[PDB]
Amino acid sequence: TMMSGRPGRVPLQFLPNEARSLPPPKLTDPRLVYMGFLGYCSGLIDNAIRRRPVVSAGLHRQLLYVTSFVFFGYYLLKRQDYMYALRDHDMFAYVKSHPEDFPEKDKKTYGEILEEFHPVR
Amino acid sequence: MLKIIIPTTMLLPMTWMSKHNMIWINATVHSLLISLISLSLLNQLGENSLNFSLTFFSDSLSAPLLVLTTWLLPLMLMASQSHLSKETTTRKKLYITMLILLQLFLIMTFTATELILFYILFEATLVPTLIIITRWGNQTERLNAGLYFLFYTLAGSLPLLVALVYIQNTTGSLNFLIIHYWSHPLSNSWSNIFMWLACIMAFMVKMPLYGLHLWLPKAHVEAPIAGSMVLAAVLLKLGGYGMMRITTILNPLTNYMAYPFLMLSMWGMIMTSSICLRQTDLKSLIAYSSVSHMALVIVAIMIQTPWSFMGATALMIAHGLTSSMLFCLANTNYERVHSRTMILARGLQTLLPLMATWWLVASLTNLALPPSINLIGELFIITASFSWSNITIILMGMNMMITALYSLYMLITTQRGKYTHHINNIKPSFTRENALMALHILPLLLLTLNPKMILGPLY
Amino acid sequence: RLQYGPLAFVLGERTTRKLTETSKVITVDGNICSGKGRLAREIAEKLGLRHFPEAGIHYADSTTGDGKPLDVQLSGNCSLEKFYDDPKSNDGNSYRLQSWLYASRLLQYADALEHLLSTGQGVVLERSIYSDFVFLEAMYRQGFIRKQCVEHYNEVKKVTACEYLPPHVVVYVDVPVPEIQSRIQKKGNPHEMKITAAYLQDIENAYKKTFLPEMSEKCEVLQYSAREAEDAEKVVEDIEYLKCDKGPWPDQDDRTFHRLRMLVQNKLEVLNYTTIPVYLPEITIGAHQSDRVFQKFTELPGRKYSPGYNEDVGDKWIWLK
Amino acid sequence: MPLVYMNIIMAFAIALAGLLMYRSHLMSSLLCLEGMMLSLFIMSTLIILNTHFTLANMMPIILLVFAACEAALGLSLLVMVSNTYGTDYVQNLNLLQC
Amino acid sequence: NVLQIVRDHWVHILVPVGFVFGCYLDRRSDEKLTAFRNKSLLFKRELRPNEEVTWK
Amino acid sequence: MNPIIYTTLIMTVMSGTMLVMISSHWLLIWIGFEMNLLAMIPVLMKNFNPRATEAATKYFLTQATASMMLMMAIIINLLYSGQWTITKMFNPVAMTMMTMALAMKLGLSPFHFWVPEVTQGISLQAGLLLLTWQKLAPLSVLCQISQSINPNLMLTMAMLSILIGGWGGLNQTQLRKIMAYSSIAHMGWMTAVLPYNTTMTILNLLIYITMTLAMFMLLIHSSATTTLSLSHTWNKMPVITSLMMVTLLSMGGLPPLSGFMPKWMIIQEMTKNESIIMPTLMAMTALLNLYFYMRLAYSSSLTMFPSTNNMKMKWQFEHTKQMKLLPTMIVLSTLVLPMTPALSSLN
Amino acid sequence: KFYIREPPHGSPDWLKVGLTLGTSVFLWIYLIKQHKEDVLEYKRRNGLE
Ligand SMILES: CCCCCCCCCCCCCCCCCC(=O)OC[C@H](COP(=O)([O-])OCC(O)COP(=O)([O-])OC[C@@H](COC(=O)CCCCCCCCCCCCCCCCC)OC(=O)CCCCCCCCCCCCCCCCC)OC(=O)CCCCCCCCCCCCCCCCC
Ligand SMILES: CCCCCCCCCCCCCCCCC[C@@H](O)O[C@H](CO[C@H](O)CCCCCCCCCCCCCCC)COP(=O)(O)OCC[N+](C)(C)C
Ligand SMILES: CCCCCCCCCCCCCCCCCC(=O)OC[C@H](COP(=O)(O)OCCN)OC(=O)CCCCCCCCCCCCCCCCC
Ligand SMILES: Nc1ncnc2c1ncn2[C@@H]1O[C@H](COP(=O)(O)OP(=O)(O)O)[C@@H](O)[C@H]1O
Repeated sequence: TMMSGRPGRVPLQFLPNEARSLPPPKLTDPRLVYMGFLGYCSGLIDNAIRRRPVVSAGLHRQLLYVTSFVFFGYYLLKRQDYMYALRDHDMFAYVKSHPEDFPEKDKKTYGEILEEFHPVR
Repeated sequence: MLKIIIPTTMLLPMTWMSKHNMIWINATVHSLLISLISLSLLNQLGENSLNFSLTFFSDSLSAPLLVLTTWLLPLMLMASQSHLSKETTTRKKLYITMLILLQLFLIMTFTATELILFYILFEATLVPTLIIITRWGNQTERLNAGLYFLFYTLAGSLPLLVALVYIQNTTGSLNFLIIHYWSHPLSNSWSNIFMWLACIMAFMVKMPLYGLHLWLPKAHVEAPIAGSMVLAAVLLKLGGYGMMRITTILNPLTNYMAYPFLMLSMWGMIMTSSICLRQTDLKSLIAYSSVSHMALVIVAIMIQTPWSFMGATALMIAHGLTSSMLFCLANTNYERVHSRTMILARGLQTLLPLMATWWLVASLTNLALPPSINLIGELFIITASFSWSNITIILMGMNMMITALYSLYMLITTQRGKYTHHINNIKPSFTRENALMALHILPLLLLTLNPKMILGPLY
Repeated sequence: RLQYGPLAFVLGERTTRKLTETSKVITVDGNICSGKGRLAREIAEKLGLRHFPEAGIHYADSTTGDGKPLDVQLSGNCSLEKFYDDPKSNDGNSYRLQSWLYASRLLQYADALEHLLSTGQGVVLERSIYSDFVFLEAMYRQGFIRKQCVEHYNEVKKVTACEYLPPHVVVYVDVPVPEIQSRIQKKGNPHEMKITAAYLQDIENAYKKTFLPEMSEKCEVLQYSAREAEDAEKVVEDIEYLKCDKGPWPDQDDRTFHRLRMLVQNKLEVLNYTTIPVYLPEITIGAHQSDRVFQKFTELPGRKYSPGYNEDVGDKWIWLK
Repeated sequence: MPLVYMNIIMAFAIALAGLLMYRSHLMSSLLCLEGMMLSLFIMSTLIILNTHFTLANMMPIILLVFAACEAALGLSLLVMVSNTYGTDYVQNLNLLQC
Repeated sequence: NVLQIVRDHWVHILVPVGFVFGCYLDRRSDEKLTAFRNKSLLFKRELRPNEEVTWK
Repeated sequence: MNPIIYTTLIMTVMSGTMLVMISSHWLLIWIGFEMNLLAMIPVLMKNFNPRATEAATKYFLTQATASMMLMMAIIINLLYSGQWTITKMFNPVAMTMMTMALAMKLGLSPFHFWVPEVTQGISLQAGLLLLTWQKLAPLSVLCQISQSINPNLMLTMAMLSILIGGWGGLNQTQLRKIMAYSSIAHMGWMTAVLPYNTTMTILNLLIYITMTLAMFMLLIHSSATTTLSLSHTWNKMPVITSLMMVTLLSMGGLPPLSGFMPKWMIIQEMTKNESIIMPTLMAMTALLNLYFYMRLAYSSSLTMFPSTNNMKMKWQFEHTKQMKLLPTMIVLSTLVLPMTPALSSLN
Repeated sequence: KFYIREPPHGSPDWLKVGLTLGTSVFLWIYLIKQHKEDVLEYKRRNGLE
């Protein structure tokens, strides 16, 4: 477990307060559109299994499918973005606080670097 | 690439929402329009690739393959509408959906800029093909053919997935541009040998290599006509494209690891041509000819010179077109007499003249007849192999002689002689079949007219 | 609630509460061309119970969609007239008819049990799945069907009828075979005029030797002759004064009734084992014919979708349903 | 560790080996299963009493409670098997195969 | 009538509008990669008096 | 069984699992295991027949032995540390005992035979609940105690589970035994990734649970418990067979379906830890699972088997009970590959 | 009338239809409000607007 037991972590909290400082996902997010597509597919499959007209029947039910998927997808995307931002924050903090473990290296040009040549023949 | 990708994902709902008798018309018209749109990818640069976005890019190697796929879809639609007359509307739409999904996956495969996305898409291409084969095949052996095809491909490709994730962990990226610019030599070690083996073996199984090719006759003979067309024209070119893409990071280990594969390719090219000489099934003959041509392509990619890559690209395009046309001709014959035996139907020149002309032109393109792009690619590969060594000319000459022998043997057996007396249901050739043959053959001649469009980035 | 289920059960709907001690299952039985149908009509109308005529072919057609019978090619694929004309067919018509009739009787018994458990009103059936086997034995002893067909019938009957409650009253009408043949000749229908005397005798032997001895142990059995069956007043009086507490119905409880009602209200679970993968040439249908006939059935007018979602039969508000 | 702990752990091991090696009767294996919990109870109370973990003295009683719950479950399954077959032999539990 | 023609031939706009939407999304993807616009050493130049960006 | 008693037994099973997953005390975790088993036995014996009774007996014996070993491990750990909190275990012997007990509870090889035996013995609803929930709990305990897991023992049992599941599923014709061997193989994959990334373990658990729920609910909808019984479903409701086919393709790990995501992520994570031989063997061995999934797909949807004559009456009648969340489980088990980076949210 | 028995879904369950539409509308308006508040809080915390 990498980020389990992280200091200051409140248990059973889907989205902490520190996540409010990150940019929320746009409503036209391609991931949100894909979640809505999944909801629409679920509605179509529901109509197919219940032997209703797949495309025409149950418009309210299909709309509820799409809406529920979009809602949960928006919150899931918020949590995913928060976790990735937290990972980057921790990585940068560790790199900064361990300079002897992460030292800068002198940059040499390819005019100085000697690379062996392997002819293709 | 979205201007081409989205119209396919719109072909899907159009197919599912069109009327029962209009599905073929709508699909054919809009597939032809999408092919015309995709013709704009041929305008490539001399320095680098066309980098549309972070996810998709096009090159002088990807563009002809994409154009070939987009052109191949409507021909498959024509053949499928030929052999699926009594099907239900839902199953017709499902077959069209499988073809559309396959085309979409192939487009995204050829334009994918990362190796892992390329792996995902080129493995996703298996599901529609397996469904098509094992569902709309005519004979019992379709199930075994599908099992062989699927398991050969997957047993080849899983070590490729492991190698790709390992390479990402080691180098930081699987992006093709980054791995090309940041490439480092591969030292002679067991670990590097097995990484090279994983990648090359995946794509060799896809090619297929000699000794790893039984699934090809199994699937090609037992698949429906559209499945046979897509399997030979495009799905065999994923291996060559992948090998021409991965070999950037496999040097200088390709100088020493290519010997067994080169020997297998050359000797199995000879052996599969000889097998073509003694085939009692027409589809099997076409499949083994495909095996020989792809073995020549493997030789080109393994010798890995700028003259070999151009020949490999030209031969891949030419073989795709020619093999698709041959499968279509054999399928028309099968739809006549309901049997794949070559010697069952004879005198087809005196019974169907214009189909005899189509057979003649297809056979002349199958063998390297100048100035066809088939001969252009084969001659470039032979010249590169000659620079590699001077007995490859002996092997290539033997292969060319046997190729001409079996091509003209097929032509003379099917078309010449006297007709079978008791076969009296050979109706005159349809306008649809004639148009299918014309659309197969004319672009090949136009490509012969303009050959720099299919010679790859090394041109 | 709004539909029977575990929620209704925990809410408090109880079959014992619903019953009124007049909720009885009465099955009238007899040989071919008896007065059993008229006797069942009279008993049902005098006792105020619901009458269920004999479940022949197209009973499921009568209970589903519109009540009109469907095509024989789509519902049953068997012919009683063809069985009479050529009993020893080479296409398995005899056993196809027998198995289809058993399935129809199973469906009718499930419907009757559902009606009794949901309304409390008794039901009078013109025949049951417990009396159906007599025609199977009559066919078998006459060489009309095969031992494999008999074994498949026995397997299906076991796994299906083992789950239901036997009738309260079994009323058998005994008529001699010469009288049966005289009535058949008087009726004048040619196909049943082709019935032989041995076939009629086998049915009576199966009734006398197996069905009646088997039903006697379970509950009361009433036997009447032609004259006795003609006077239904005495039959109803005899039924009304039957004392019996040895049947499984007194042993049934609310939970057992709940399980039985959940079973009988599900018509696909009733017919679950009527189609088991036993490949007899009589009853097995090939893939191509199965696909074609299924396509035709789906092309039937009110059969493409669920009952509430068929626009071509005048169903509206589909987009909000 | 003293030899008393060794003896209790050996008793648990013996009772475990007995359960894993059936002979004919399910009741005998149920008795072997009951003995394992007796050894667990003895070991736990010996450990707790020696370390003066005062609040842990209630754990062995809960152990006994769930022990006899398991014993009740085993007895119920045994009576169902015996009703089905006439004997509590484990050889009759062979309808299901791997 | 005219209604039936639209009722049946309305699927013929799906692929064209998909092509239009694909071109639009290609423009959207291109406009996110403008961090080296008029900054490459090869193609760097001074803007004309009546232009804001070198390309779009 | 009264519906109130059945729902209270389900509530008690869930209460035992939740007690295991919320407790910080080894005694309370053991109590949760005991409560789960006690309320789970009658669920297995709900539909009374000799097969159900035998399955319940075997399940009870296996789980009782595992609980005895688990409590012995707890006591041995307490002896050398005096600690009741569930953390890294302080004694290697106690850790080995706990690992073997939890592997036996899960069904990891060589403790697997009871899984096909019980799954065949019990009905479809019982098998669904068994597989899903009874894998849910011990995996939680293992994830909590992962940092003391012996990698050699865990990976050995995982690879054995993968191989044995593949071979058993190859041989079986019964759908419940096929599902049991599939469960064994998936548990092998999960426990193989466990000593490296509990997040990947949880991801594989979620995807496996979704696919298993979809498959079991499809089987309940079709009322088919054998291969030939499933071969008749194309003639009554062909949509269910197609959905089952795509679900089977997903469970085999074929891209671009949901079943490829756990295998892909696990292979990547194990490669990050310089493991190549194990990922390659695990990837190659799953082709057996794919083969018998494909064999099942041939019989049900890709080909048309012969049917019977009462199927016409079955046509005339309509399915009454509605499966809850079946379309959602079918969609989530096939079309969530583009949503892979949500495992960070799962973290 | 076509069916011999009144179908269970003969007429729309208006209670279920109204609840479905209301739930969809409520979820959409709640999502819009949540997104607006999230954008405002992000701007306020980062000192953008
Ligand atoms: C649309 C493209 C989708 C691509 C994939 C995307 C993901 C999946 C889609 C979601 C699920 C869709 C519904 C599934 C069930 C469909 C059932 C059916 O009959 O459907 C017919 C139905 C119309 O018929 P109907 O009158 O309602 O009822 C007739 C009966 O159903 C007649 O039924 P029947 O009784 O005749 O049933 C028999 C039939 C029953 O067969 C089926 O029901 C087939 C479909 C179900 C199988 C599984 C579907 C996929 C589920 C997810 C799995 C992964 C998918 C991706 C896989 C990739 C790799 C392969 O079985 C067979 O024929 C058996 C032989 C074949 C078996 C072997 C082949 C199996 C292939 C499995 C994979 C298929 C992938 C694509 C599926 C596309 C489905 C439309 O049409 C559709 O459902 C079309 C799709 C919805 C279109 C919406 C259009 C909206 C308006 C235009 C929008 C334009 C774009 C918007 C943007 C703005 C533009 C301006
Ligand atoms: C103050 C007043 C307002 C309070 C507001 C409420 C505060 C939050 C309340 C949360 C609900 C109450 C508790 C209910 C149970 C909590 C469940 C959840 O919230 O907890 C989080 C858990 O969240 C879930 O894990 C994320 C669900 C993600 C679902 C998708 C998984 C990703 C699948 C990848 C493919 C995606 C496909 C697309 C899916 C549709 C983190 O809890 P944590 O204590 O730390 O977990 C410990 C175990 N760990 C550490 C190993 C994780
Ligand atoms: C957090 C909630 C989880 C789900 C809880 C409820 C589960 C049981 C109920 C759903 C059963 C299957 C759906 C189809 C039902 C068909 C029968 C019918 O007519 O249903 C009508 C119903 C709308 O009824 P209504 O009461 O208005 O619903 C809103 C709440 N009052 O129509 C519907 O309900 C159809 C739309 C359902 C929504 C899709 C399913 C939930 C998806 C939530 C988003 C997350 C997706 C991933 C889920 C797993 C991970 C969390
Ligand atoms: N299981 C069966 N097998 C063959 N024929 C049957 C079966 N059950 C009923 N029949 C036929 O259906 C008809 C039932 O009517 P019947 O018993 O003569 O009473 P009624 O004279 O009142 O119509 C008979 O002609 C009988 O031959």
